[PDB]
Amino acid sequence: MKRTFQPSVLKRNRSHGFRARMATKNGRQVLARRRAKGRARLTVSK
Amino acid sequence: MKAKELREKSVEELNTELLNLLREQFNLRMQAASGQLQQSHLLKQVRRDVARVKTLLNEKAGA
Amino acid sequence: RPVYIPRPRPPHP
Amino acid sequence: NNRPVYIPRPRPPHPRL
Amino acid sequence: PVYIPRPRPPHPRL
Amino acid sequence: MIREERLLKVLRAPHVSEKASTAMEKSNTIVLKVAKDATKAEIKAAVQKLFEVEVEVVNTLVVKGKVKRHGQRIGRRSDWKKAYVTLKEGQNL
RNA sequence: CGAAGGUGUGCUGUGAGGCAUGCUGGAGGUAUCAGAAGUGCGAAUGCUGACAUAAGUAACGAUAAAGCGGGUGAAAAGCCCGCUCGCCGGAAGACCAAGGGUUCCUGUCCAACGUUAAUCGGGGCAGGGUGAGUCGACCCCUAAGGCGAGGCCGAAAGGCGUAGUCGAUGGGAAACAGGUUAAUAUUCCUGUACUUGGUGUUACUGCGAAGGGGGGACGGAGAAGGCUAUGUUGGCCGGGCGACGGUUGUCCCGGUUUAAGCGUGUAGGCUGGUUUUCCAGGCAAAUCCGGAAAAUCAAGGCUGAGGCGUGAUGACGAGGCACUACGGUGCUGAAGCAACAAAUGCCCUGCUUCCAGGAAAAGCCUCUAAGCAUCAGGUAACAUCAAAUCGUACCCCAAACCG
RNA sequence: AGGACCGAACCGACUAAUGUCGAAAAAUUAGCGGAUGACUUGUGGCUGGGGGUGAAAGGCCAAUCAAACCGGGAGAUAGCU
RNA sequence: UAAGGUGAUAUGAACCGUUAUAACCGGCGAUUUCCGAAUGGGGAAACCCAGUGUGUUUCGACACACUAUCAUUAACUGAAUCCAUAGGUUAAUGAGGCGAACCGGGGGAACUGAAACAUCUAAGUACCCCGAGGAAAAGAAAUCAACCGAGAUUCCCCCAGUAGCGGCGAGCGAACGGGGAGCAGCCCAGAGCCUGAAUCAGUGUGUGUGUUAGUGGAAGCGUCUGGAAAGGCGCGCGAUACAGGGUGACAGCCCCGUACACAAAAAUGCACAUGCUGUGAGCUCGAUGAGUAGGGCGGGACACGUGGUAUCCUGUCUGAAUA
Repeated sequence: MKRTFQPSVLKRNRSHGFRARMATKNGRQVLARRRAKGRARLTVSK
Repeated sequence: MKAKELREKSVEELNTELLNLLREQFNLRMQAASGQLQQSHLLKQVRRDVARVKTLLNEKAGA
Repeated sequence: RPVYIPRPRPPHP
Repeated sequence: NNRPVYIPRPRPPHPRL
Repeated sequence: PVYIPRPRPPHPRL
Repeated sequence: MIREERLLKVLRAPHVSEKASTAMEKSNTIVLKVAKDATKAEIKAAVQKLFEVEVEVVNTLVVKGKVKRHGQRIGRRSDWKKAYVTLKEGQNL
């Protein structure tokens, strides 16, 4: 039974990585929101 | 040990820094790692001395 | 904590 | 104590129509 | 020489 | 020029272990800790000057710090770099 | 010389309540009269924590299977050692990539974890362990695609896109064998090699691009030939002749292995070479490519597995001998050939056929423009230097990845 | 030569039994279909919610689909319990 | 300031200091790795790879600095055509990103209410986007009023659930006027006479005040209970200090504080006086904002839903007078 999550570091970084968020303004707002909440992990860091 | 070396010329300041880094900083570090150093307070004292000399060099050279 | 170096080490087949 | 994150989906064995 | 804090009552047999 | 002071900081400490001892007595090589960067050229120059010995080649590797479970908390040790330095027929330390 | 709270007892009021006090408790409480309410819980398939019930019940996760002796220990069906038995053997073996992230090795401990015990463990604690010019990443080049200076468009945000710049799942220089650690090795050691650049010396010489040309450079299916990996048998070498009959014999057991590189050039495949002259073609030019003419020979050139020599009078090697912290260490070491069979692997990105007609760019070779031609630069030989940084443990059809 | 035939790997899921507080939030055992193709598969891309994609079932779009998920309008409204 | 200290979990080891450079606190300085607007190029963030210019141990190889984009300005170059322009290079200045609310502008719902629902309501609300400030916006009448008069804007209480609007349903809802907070008026569309002539902005000096370290700061004893009293008992004292906190039970008099009186080498905000720089006083004459006002068509905003609908804004087509 193949499950939904099939890990891949390259796909994870290129999809939800820090640079991916900064590319668009919506991603920048995502980072801004999580800085405000004080989350330790801003994004998925390798 | 702060104003004693304030009036020396830049040539001696570089010389004293080199021997501070050369001896009592590298040698003490090797002694501590090998366990032959019992007076560990020298390490911090030497490190602060190196900082003091560098502070003088910056306020002497250039600005 | 986080390791960031998943470099490839391919031993010759 | 903890709500079961999964709720099984049942079936209607008996139409009862 | 590392200080050991007091562990939980089901601590390892140390 | 800060090459002299740089060479005085790349070397951190010697490494003591069974592998270190057997390597020294057999291969005439010393294993020691270096700075995180510590390029092979810098290590080679530092050993030549500070220890006043002749060296043949240097091999470096990076050791990842272990994850330790101290008290109620989880911690990690710092990564460090160790270098194997192969001395020539003439050895001092 | 004992507040709140807790827990009993005795009185008291038609009631919600009140009063006194025994024991625990240990420092706060509050009369009367007024004031304000997060002011009273048994239910809402209410919310949170704790504890019952079924119940010492079902179950303990593939019906591949265990038995015994010894050891350690407080304790042994499960751990270690030994002898049997059984299971997988295109795997339930050995390797990786992805993904995990110390699970690897040693010492020590058994609380929790392990669907039981546990001295054991992928558990706890401590220490140790990952060595590269040649592997890979990095790096040079590019596909789909992403971003995108100017630019076009759009209420704003922003959309699309040129020049460019990113993007391996592809192309691009180079190492093999043996030995060694408790844990790393094509990385360490021994032996024998190879590749790309800088500098210097010597002898020649025109060098010179994002520009031109070649090359890189490519489908499906099918068949034969030559091979090798590998296997079997014979010979050779060492050992054996044997607890139930026979077995010195055409009998039994084990071994009979050796790389990269360098030299030779084969089976096979492809193509006709050489010289001269000319041409608005290759966005400019060209000795290069393409095209047109002639003379000449009939061969040349390119590619190419395997084999054969060297590598190697080296390494490895059954077995034997000497000590064992009795796990293992050291020393020594014979033969090391031939025949037959044979691949889905190599020659072969080949050849023969078919319609659905089967990437790009760089590295490399080659020709010139601008510029310089006493220079610089290039070619050939020798010497020297450099090849950084990062991954290297372990699992990887699984107890370590996704469930 | 063949969307050719038989049949492993591989892909799929026609029948039966077991299993339904399972070993498993669709599996196992015994049979079964395709297996040179309209095939299958690794890696990387593109299509985004009244939209995508669909050899078309209202199928699939992170175990959720006749309109996904998250936050907000929001203490929506509820002549009902 | 100082006789104590080397931050905490957290003990230890090795040391510093005790009359002054131990430590601690404050001002001003120095250092300030890598990522991030990230800005030399790239990139899977904390990584990879460079070019140019300055100085150096074996050529080896090192150290530092610079090198993003956009807008404006200046210089030098520079096409298709002479000139020219576009374009290119160089130097300087400014911007970039982040941040809870408040402010202005550009877009803009639905649920819901109406016991259904479409006008309407919800609501110019939620949300998205842009820009700036410490506040912002608005603001000196082509305004009201009533033929009596007030004179910028903004905010609060009335007027007032009033007049009106409205499937005249649900709902929406003013103004005039009055009482308060606070008050400030100017400049250009232009010449002349007189030219620092007031007021402003930027840089020095001086006074005062405040912030950033701090200093002094009064006065209680004996017995009883008790593990220990700050409690009970008895007798005292301080108070411009019984505000608080701590101390073995409840402390004005044990400690830190509190009222009160003082303190600044150095950096700073505020209110003044005195210098410099730059625009700029006062008088006469003239001028006095045109594709605009207004109009047709379609919408929006004013309580006002096109109604008899004034007024304002705008997409489209037209279009005056100027005292």
